[PDB]
Amino acid sequence: SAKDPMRVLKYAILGLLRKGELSGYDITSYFKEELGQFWSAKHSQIYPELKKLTDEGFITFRTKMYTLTDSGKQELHDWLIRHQPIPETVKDEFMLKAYFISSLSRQEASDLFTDQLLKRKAKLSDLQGSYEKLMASAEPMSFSSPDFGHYLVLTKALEREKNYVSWLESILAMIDED
Amino acid sequence: SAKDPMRVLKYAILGLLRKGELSGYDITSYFKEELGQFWSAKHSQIYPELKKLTDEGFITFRTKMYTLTDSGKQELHDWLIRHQPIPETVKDEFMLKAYFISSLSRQEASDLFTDQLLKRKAKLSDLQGSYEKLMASAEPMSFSSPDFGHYLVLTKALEREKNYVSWLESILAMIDED
Repeated sequence: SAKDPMRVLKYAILGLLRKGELSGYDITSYFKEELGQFWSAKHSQIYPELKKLTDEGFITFRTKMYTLTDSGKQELHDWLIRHQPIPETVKDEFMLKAYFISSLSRQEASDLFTDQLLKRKAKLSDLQGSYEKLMASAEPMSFSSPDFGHYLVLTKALEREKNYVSWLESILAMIDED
Repeated sequence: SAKDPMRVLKYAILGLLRKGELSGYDITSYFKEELGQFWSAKHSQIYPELKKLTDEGFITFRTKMYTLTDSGKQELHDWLIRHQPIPETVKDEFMLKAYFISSLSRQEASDLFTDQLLKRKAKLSDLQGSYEKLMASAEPMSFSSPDFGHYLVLTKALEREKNYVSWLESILAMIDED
């Protein structure tokens, strides 16, 4: 039997509650801000999933402020420590174009890759802004910082985008070979 | 109205035919080998999609060996040169775990990240093998090489995995701070 796509939000919700109670507004806000950037939700799915997790006994609410139950804390813990295989490569449509580059002239290839580069540099600039905002905190960064998780997400994103930009630069130099 | 998920294979099929005729066996083989690694197909979808593209006049066959029509070549061209926005970040379940790292002890965090590192180093080794196979060709690599597209896919993958490994190493050193 088919499963509900909204179940993808489960660990994102349980994890959001790991440090204490949040309102539904607080949860939705985390999705619309930091989490939505790497773990997006369809706004329509968040409350339905919250309800499922409540009904399953993973979360409780009072007056609503939601919190993890002992069961929910265990559910989050077991997922965190589980070793999964690494997932299959995510489809990158630009890379499919790159695979078929023989269908483009040198100039068309240069134009395609230049467009991709400018866009990714602009995205990098945005990530750099988010990273500077986080690092504007007083507490220096370390494993023990309450913001370490957020630091992990942002540094991962920054390194990914920097690496993409560097690869594009290298390919543009090949397209523009001496 | 909902669209057919198999349509995701369209440009992969048209592009595979850009250099001349292929059998259905040849196409399926490309999916099961080099393409399937970054542009996977459900084996069940390839022939149905080939049929749709034939019926739409993008591809023709003779006796079957498939080839692009003028329409198909234009369809591929227009897609290649189109500038699209960069897509949203693909969900990386490990990174959601990283975001919630405050729920793990230092040792549990180290164990989680070590597992991910060993797995990604092993994947890197596999990509390195594929890259050496490609580079075992006589023709040196350049924009004009018929294998340039394949080189682009493999180098992109290698750089991505190397960057992931480097980031994991950095985080493990933070978890194991002096």
